[PDB]
Amino acid sequence: GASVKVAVRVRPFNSREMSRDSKCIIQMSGSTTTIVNPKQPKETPKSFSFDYSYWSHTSPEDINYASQKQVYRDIGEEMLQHAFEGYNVCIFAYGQTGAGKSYTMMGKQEKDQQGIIPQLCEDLFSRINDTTNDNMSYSVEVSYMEIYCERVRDLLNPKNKGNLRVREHPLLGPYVEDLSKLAVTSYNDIQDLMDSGNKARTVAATNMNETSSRSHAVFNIIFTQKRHDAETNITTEKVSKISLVDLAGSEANINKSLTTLGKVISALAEMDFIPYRDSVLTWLLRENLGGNSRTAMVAALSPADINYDETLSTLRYADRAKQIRNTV
Amino acid sequence: MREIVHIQAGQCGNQIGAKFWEVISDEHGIDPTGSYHGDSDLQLERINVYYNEAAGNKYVPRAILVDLEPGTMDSVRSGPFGQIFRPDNFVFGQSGAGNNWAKGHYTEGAELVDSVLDVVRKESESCDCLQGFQLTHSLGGGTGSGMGTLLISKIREEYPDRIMNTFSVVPSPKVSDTVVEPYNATLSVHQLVENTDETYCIDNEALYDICFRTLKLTTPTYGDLNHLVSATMSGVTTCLRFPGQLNADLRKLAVNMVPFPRLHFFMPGFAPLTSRGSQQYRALTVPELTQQMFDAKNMMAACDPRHGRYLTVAAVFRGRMSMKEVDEQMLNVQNKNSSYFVEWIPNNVKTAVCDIPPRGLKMSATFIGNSTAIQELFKRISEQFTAMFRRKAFLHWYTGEGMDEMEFTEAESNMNDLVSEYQQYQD
Amino acid sequence: MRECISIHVGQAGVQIGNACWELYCLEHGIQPDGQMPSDKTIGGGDDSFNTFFSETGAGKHVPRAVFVDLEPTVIDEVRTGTYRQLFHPEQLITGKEDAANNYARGHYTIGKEIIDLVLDRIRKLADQCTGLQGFSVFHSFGGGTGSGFTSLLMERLSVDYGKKSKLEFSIYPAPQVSTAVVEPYNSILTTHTTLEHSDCAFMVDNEAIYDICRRNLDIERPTYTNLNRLIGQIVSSITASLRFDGALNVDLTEFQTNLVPYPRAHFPLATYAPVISAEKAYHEQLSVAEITNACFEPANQMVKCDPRHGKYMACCLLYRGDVVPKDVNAAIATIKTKRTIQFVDWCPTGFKVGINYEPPTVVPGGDLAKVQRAVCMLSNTTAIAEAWARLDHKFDLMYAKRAFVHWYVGEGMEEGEFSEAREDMAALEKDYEEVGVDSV
Ligand SMILES: CC(=O)O[C@@]12CO[C@@H]1C[C@H](O)[C@@]1(C)C(=O)[C@H](O)C3=C(C)[C@@H](OC(=O)[C@H](O)[C@@H](NC(=O)OC(C)(C)C)c4ccccc4)C[C@@](O)([C@@H](OC(=O)c4ccccc4)[C@H]21)C3(C)C
Ligand SMILES: Nc1nc2c(ncn2[C@@H]2O[C@H](COP(=O)(O)OP(=O)(O)OP(=O)(O)O)[C@@H](O)[C@H]2O)c(=O)[nH]1
Ligand SMILES: Nc1ncnc2c1ncn2[C@@H]1O[C@H](COP(=O)(O)OP(=O)(O)CP(=O)(O)O)[C@@H](O)[C@H]1O
Ligand SMILES: Nc1nc2c(ncn2[C@@H]2O[C@H](COP(=O)(O)OP(=O)(O)O)[C@@H](O)[C@H]2O)c(=O)[nH]1
Ligand SMILES: [Mg+2]
Repeated sequence: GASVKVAVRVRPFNSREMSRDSKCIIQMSGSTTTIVNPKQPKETPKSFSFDYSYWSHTSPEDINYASQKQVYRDIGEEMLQHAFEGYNVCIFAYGQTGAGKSYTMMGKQEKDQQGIIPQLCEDLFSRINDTTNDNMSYSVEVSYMEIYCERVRDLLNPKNKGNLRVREHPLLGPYVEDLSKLAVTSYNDIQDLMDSGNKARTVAATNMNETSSRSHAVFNIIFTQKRHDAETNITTEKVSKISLVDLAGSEANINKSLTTLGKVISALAEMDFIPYRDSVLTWLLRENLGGNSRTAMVAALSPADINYDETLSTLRYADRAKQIRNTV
Repeated sequence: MREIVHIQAGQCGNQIGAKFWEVISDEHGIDPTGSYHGDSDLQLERINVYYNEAAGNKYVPRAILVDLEPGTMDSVRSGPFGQIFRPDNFVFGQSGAGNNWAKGHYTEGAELVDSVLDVVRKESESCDCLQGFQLTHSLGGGTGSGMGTLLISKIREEYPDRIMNTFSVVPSPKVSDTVVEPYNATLSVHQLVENTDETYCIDNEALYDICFRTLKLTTPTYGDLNHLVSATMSGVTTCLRFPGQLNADLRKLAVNMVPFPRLHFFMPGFAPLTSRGSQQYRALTVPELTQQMFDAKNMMAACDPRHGRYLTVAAVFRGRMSMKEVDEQMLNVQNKNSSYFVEWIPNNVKTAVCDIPPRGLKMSATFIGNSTAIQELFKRISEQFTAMFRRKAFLHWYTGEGMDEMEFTEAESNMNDLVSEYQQYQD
Repeated sequence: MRECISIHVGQAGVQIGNACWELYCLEHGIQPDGQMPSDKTIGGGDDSFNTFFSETGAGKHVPRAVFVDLEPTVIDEVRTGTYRQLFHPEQLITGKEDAANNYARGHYTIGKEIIDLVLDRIRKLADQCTGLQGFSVFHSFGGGTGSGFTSLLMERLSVDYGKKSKLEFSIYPAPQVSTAVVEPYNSILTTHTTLEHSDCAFMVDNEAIYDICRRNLDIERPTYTNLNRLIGQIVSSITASLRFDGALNVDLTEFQTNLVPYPRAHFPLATYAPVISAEKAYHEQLSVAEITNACFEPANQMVKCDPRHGKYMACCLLYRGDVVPKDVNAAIATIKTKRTIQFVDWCPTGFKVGINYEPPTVVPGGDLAKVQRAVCMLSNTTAIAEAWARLDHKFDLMYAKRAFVHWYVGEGMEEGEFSEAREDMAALEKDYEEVGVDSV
């Protein structure tokens, strides 16, 4: 099996950390990330090795700053190429509330600050429009959903209040019943759907009415490749499912999916039964976590001393995921 | 004037309240003074003015009461020994009581854990200088286990000076809950490290040995177990408070038994256990009383102290006997117990005497101490925790209450080293 | 203060209440016994003013209460010739929608239409008072009003009241039964509770009850009217006990966690060890702590859940009347002393024990003893793990295999309700099994 690739990324201090005069307890060198314990400075710092240890603590003017472009060119680009080979792929962002999950996956729409999802979509349509072999034709379908307190909402159709039911097809696996799947023929169109979708996510008074730290966003692309040949006249089809996930903060029930995800990752890392069905998230992502798929995790890290316990936990879960191997 | 704060929580705490306190219109309760000098009265009060300050001494019952599921309301409030008092009573309005540390502690308790601030404030004020914070509490309580640590934490936070005295209830090889492994482990990190100064143990699995060996009882009882504890508290709380030739104020309690900062836990005994009938053996002896104060069999806790060495031993005897007699006898304990004495430490045993023997024993013996043994009481809940809650995990229940990998992992590692650090003494 | 809310669901349920509501007949009620002088029908307690449903009085004077009938049938009983029990008017629903056996029917069909009005009743009902800490559901594993209607009524209640774990009762198929529908069918009704919500559940195995009546009591001839008491009584222990003043008390929120070991709705077993004959002579009295063992005996066992298989899990025992502390701590130890109990790999002194008073209630000859010491075993053992298999061999062949749905489709959705209910309730089988099959 192909190992689930893992990258961790540390961001610059945020307003909260700055207001408390937080010092940085994270260091990086090569693919290694080291964390210092602010409370017990007497211990030896804990080190972890990953596929990538992204230092994005400073700013683009730094030669060593890990940009949106590097993060995408390493893992995003690799997964898209696998999609073209016909493999199902998945990338999920994991980490403590405010560590930088949405920035990594979505980013912002200015300044070359766009994240993995916008860059991959753009790259996808660019490659398709660069085609010169008329025997090849393509189809791109998109779906975007939110998972909040186990409830699934269609972000491309906020015009319906049904909490879509996650089901298990008797032969084809899990799916979200009646989730809209829209055909898109340009990057501009897909971006427009992405934008309105981002506008439909649940917000929380508790988060100063910002997007709720407890909702999961799953962005799916169904990429179909049709290859003709004037001969016998059969067109062959290659279908790849691209799943781009932006998880709720790692720190019918509020934290079921996240706690269950932890258990699934731990169990898989150990095994190499698994509670996939214990949560809607792990259920829908069953094949991406141990199944027929090329998967990658990007763990977001706060650099601050005040978030030591949470950051250590993220590093430890990312270390375990690194041990998972899917069967493709 | 060394007045006193009564906080009673959960089941074990509220009910335990029932049995500590009633041993008090025995009259001394917590810091007035007087009364108890020429009998008289009874109940849930006397003649004056209320509120509060008549505390645990003349016209009033002072306590802070904390119930989180209206069990302590009805169980005692009414027909029973009290009034209590009004205004001094918490009923959680149905919170629904919770099993789970995180649950009244993080959840319903916060909301009440704030309403418990008002109780503490009014008592604190009383016009007397308060030196105790007395709290009953339950490993596996959630309300008590994780509400008691909330209550404890603010009280250490706001009352650093005033060492907390907390009564404990524990895990012994027998069980309540299944979540009590970890429930009391999280009740821990907070009971060490949470301004709780000294810490009492009251294992119910050890309480029986006592109520049934020493005692005969034919069929104990949870109310009868409440006779036991009163014993262990009156010595500490009444004794030394109530009059006395070497008198140990509660604070002697925190330097005598803690020899260091992490929450020193103790085990405590009452000898004068007696047998109704057997009533006739050793006229309230000292050796009698010393004898019974160390045995493996007379400790009213879930550690059997014999495995290891105690580190600190605080004993208290209030029978009207020789101040020469008690001190001369306690030595003999110390010399056939070497290995039970901590090589550091001299004066491995402190002795206090107060001047009135418990109403109707004639002569009393209270015991306190920490030995190396407890590396036990925990190397048991931790084996429990790692393999339980933290294990293949049991906290979905708690996982909604609001604690996520934390309060588990931190409670094992912090409470763990407890095991190593504790051992450290005398390996 | 911590009320329960009592919901019935079907034939199995409207009656079962008659067993629940009669068994109550001691001045208690869902969660408010906070006391009453009335007695009997309650007639004699007074009329203080009032009208349908009683403002004059509390649930105490009159109940916690909500019967759903999708046929008048059982409900006409409870309404039946003021059937000797007028327990209130207007806590009954009687839907003459014509009854439907189908998970699909009533649940998708007639029930949809009158699950609401009911929701309304519940809601109002859920409001008069304070602390409702509980929802009781009588459920079958066959009765249209009990599957889809309950997968409807549990589902909406879970969705609407996430914080209040539902307790539901069950009367599941085994080797014998009714219908053909019920091998799957209850399957369908099993999907829904599940992740719709639900908490701990309980069952009476109808094939276990009539068994225990033949191995532990006497009367092989017996009527279901009597089997309801065996199951009726289970409740009295669960709610009347934990809901009444005593030592070590488990509330409805104690029930959830002590049974629940992981999150795919879990199931439980009920053992009532006091079950002595009218024709017994229990060794003048039956030993209190033997009562505990009574529990484990596969024999009290309500269901055909061969404990033989596997390791229990959660064990919640509720003792009531004249029980001794030293009886529990010291008898409960013993069990965890046999080989057999084989508690699980992560059970940590699994046993949860409560004491309640008064005594074991009783009425009439059909009621056995006046036993003065009770054991209620509510457990989660691997077994369950096999009865669902049973229903799953039935299903792989009764519904899906060659399909018995043409009735059912008629009422609503195909290709999941079925396929989804097999795969989701299935893994139940695998996941369950893996809950207790290795050290890991
Ligand atoms: C405690 C004690 O000494 O309990 C026992 C049971 O095994 C213990 C040994 C005692 O020798 C014994 C047996 C007595 O014979 C003694 O003469 C006596 C005392 C000293 C009373 O105790 C008191 O008056 C004390 O003042 C006692 N008061 C006390 O227990 O008050 C309560 C109100 C809690 C009862 C107390 C002790 C320490 C500090 C402060 C007070 C309690 C007693 O009822 C009695 O308890 C019992 O028969 C008995 C049976 C089951 C449960 C409990 C007690 C008592 C009486 C009056 C008989
Ligand atoms: N033990 C027991 N089982 C009962 C009782 N009432 C019903 N059952 C069982 O419930 C199952 C279904 O009963 P039914 O009366 O057919 O259910 P229903 O409510 O009619 O079913 P629908 O017409 O679909 O709504 C059968 O297997 C019965 O054995 C009862 O009082 N006790
Ligand atoms: N690599 C990076 N470089 C510069 N700024 C970054 C950054 N990563 C994150 N940030 C900034 O840090 C802040 C928090 O990041 P973000 O909002 O994406 O976190 P998050 O998605 O983990 C929060 P939640 O858990 O609530 O969903 C934002 O203001 C974001 O722009
Ligand atoms: N000594 C004593 N122990 C009790 C009493 N009530 C309960 N306990 C014990 O303490 C444990 C926790 O009970 P309780 O105090 O009600 O727990 P909590 O309130 O949920 O924390 C139980 O498992 C019992 O063993 C009591 O009145 N006295
Ligand atoms: Mg985000």
